[PDB]
Amino acid sequence: MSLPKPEDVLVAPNFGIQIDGVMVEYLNSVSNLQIEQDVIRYQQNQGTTGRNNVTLMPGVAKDGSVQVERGMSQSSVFTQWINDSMAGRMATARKNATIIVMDYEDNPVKRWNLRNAWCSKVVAGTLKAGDTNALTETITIVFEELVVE
Amino acid sequence: MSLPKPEDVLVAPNFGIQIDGVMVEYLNSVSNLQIEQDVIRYQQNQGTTGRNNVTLMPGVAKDGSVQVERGMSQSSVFTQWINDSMAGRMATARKNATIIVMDYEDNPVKRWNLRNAWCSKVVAGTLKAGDTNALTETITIVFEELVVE
Amino acid sequence: MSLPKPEDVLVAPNFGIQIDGVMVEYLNSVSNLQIEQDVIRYQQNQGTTGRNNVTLMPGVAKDGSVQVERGMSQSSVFTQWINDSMAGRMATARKNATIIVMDYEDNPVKRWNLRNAWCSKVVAGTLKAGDTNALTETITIVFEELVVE
Amino acid sequence: MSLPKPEDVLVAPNFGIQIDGVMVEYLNSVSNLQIEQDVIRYQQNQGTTGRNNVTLMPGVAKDGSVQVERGMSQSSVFTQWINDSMAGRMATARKNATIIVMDYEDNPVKRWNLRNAWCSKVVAGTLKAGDTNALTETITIVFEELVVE
Amino acid sequence: MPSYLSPGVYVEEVAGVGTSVAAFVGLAPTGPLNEPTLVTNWTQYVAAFGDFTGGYYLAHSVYGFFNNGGSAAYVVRVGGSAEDQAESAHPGPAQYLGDSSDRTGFGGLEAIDEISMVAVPDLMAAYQRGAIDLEAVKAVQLGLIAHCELMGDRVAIIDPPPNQNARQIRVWRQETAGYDSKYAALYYPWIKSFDPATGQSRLVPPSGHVAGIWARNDSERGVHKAPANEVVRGAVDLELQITRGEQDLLNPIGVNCIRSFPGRGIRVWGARTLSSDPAWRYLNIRRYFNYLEESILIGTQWVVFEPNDHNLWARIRRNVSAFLVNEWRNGALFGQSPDQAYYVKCDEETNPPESVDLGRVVCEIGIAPVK
Repeated sequence: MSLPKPEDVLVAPNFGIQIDGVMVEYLNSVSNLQIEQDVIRYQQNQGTTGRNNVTLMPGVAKDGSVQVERGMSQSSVFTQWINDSMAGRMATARKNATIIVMDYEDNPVKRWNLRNAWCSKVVAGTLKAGDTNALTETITIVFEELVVE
Repeated sequence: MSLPKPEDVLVAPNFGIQIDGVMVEYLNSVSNLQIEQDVIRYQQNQGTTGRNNVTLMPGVAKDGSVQVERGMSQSSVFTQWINDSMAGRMATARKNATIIVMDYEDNPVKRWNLRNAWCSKVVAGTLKAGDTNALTETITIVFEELVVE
Repeated sequence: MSLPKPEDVLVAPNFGIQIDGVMVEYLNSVSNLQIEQDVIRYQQNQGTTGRNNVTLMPGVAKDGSVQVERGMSQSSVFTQWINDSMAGRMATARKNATIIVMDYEDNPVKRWNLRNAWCSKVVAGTLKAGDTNALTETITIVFEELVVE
Repeated sequence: MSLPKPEDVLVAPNFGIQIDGVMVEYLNSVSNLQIEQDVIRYQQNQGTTGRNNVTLMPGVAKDGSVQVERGMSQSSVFTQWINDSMAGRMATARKNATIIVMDYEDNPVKRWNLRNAWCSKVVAGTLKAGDTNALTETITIVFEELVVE
Repeated sequence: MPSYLSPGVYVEEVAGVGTSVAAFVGLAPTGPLNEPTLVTNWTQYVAAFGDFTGGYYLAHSVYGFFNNGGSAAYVVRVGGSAEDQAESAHPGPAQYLGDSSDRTGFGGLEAIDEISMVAVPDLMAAYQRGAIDLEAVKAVQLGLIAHCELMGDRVAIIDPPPNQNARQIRVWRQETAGYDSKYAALYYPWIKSFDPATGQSRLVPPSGHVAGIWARNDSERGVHKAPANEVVRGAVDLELQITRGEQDLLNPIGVNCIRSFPGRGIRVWGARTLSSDPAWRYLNIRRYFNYLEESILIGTQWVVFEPNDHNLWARIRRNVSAFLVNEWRNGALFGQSPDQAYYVKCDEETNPPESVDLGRVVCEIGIAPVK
């Protein structure tokens, strides 16, 4: 990043996690939303129009981020995470999504996911004879209460 | 623009802003709307049809314009703008969207966005290994109470 | 040069580079390309054929120039340039394509190749036993943003 | 010209332009093209084959003419024309493509090229050492809205 | 047939801003030296001339190009205000060249190009004070018209006498000072306006803003359209309303009127040339021709003809037609096709074998008339 001209590229997205999500394919659905509000009023006892107040500022939204593990293997890392929550333990954890530069030693952007994050879904891919380009991917859905840069 | 035949081209859209949105990819969802009204009546005690009055003129609509920054970099310009609003300060600002001619010194069209404009969203792109043509774009959503040419 | 009639002939391509390559046979696909755009517009409320705005003026296209080195040798010059690129160590170079004609002292044409000049591909020739007419050539493909006459 | 039977031969292409180019070898792809459109319509409530309206009359197509200059030389004429275009300085030209018969004095055919005449591409030939049959040619590609016989 | 050959025919002695630029002759409160006619905007004009303190008409007619459509205009100063002779028909609003000195006056503008109209706001400024006899006025208006006829590409704005009834203008027009020329036009009623330096009213001639209208008109539509219905922006009122029984007598003799219309405001209505020649009766037609001439003459500007040759004829024919076909494609010309809409000829019959010095003879047809 010697010039203002480059932008971060999909070089090496990776994750800080205590659960061994060691190798991944991709990360998606990541966003930051502040909810707005809208009120319309009539003006102060005179011949002018009403006003629109859109400078009102309600709280911050929460969501979840899709995580795709390349595929099934013999190591049931995500399966146990979901089992602990189904069993009733508040088995949540902090996570860190990292964006990395062309020269990988440079790691400028990180997003902190709240300690209350947890897994609600595990989804299998389709298994069909002869598909060839279908390679048993797994989709993990994690709820993120709060995301901070 | 020596002739009536040319039209403005996508030569150099740029922006007046105190927040350092120095380099951009694009601007979209820009429109000007006056709301209409529709009433139907029966005619004046005679054998003629009713009338439709569509010359009624309610107030002017407000909206937001999508802004796309080429991509993530180490300079967190937009992130802080959204942080200030989430924190509760009415951190709004005036903006100017400029349309430029083939010979760039000629800058004939400008749109003024009200001082109450603010950022409600920051959205990340998808990060997937090997995508290549996916280059970590960021989408910024700004609410514009009033737009004037 | 000595007469008003003569057309330059293939005396020699010659190159400036910060990398010490020594001998080549050729340079292919060098061009200066401006993009065209157009519209059809109806006439001035007269039923006359409209106008074709074919002089709208877009930006300039970018491409790459292919070169062939006389042949494989023990030299590692083209290999290391591509290795820095693949390794993520930005190492672009400034190039100068000079078509020296007749008098090697006289070099009337020199073309600027922006420093972002960057080697992307190295291609080997065919190795066939008994094909006693062939030598092994190397193909180096270099991408560039801007070429100036 | 002297007889009713003879067909014009390739004596010489000749050109009018406001730019002082001097010698060329050829002119390619010159055409006059009207667009066709059609419909199928059923007969006059009689079970007879309908009619093909193939004489509906659309507007006229637009294209460009390619020329080849005898060769590279120290002249900057084609380079500067394209530089004004790329720089955004409208600089179109009026052209006249002339066919001269066995009699160089006799110039029976002259074609108008609307002042739109705008150079879009400049292409270099191949530079290969030892290819002692080749000279370096230049290709100039000029776009035009209208050609009149 | 107006020249279709050259800026000059017998001798080739010869070896932009647009139609909105005009020139005005009169006195300044202060002003620069009077000879170097300058062209500028209100903003700089007032800084050099003065804020109406001299009581001169230029101070007000200048607004014609600033409180109405315009850009810049040329001003000939003549002389300035007395502290705290110029009223003669010889100096100032006169052909006051100075024996090839280009001194203030119609003569001082001979060396200046890019002027479409010339006005003389102070000619009648001293009509009463300077005893400007009728001829003293007539002689100047004749000098102005002659100037315009000689330059060939600009027209004269002629003022009516200061205060008289309809009968009296029918009189000077037909009996004492008719001018009969394709290069001039006159409007009749005087316009009431104010003067902020001291108060609510002053009377001014139907110039200034009246000319501001031409600049406005040319921006709205091609010069072909006449400003036969346009608002005299900046006007307050008129001295007299001229009724239909009077319009019936004045329009046939070339006198243009301005009227207060019941629901439309103060507008220019008449649009005739102060000429006896039927061909040039309409102002917009006379203007269309000056418009085409300025642009075509600048465009095909080659100096010192090399060899009389068909190759030049071909370049010329092609360029003139390319220029004119757009007038046809656009709404300016009449006809179903270029074939009828216009005509260009330049060949050995306009440029015969004698080939003496300048050739370049191009014959052209507009709609009906031929150049």
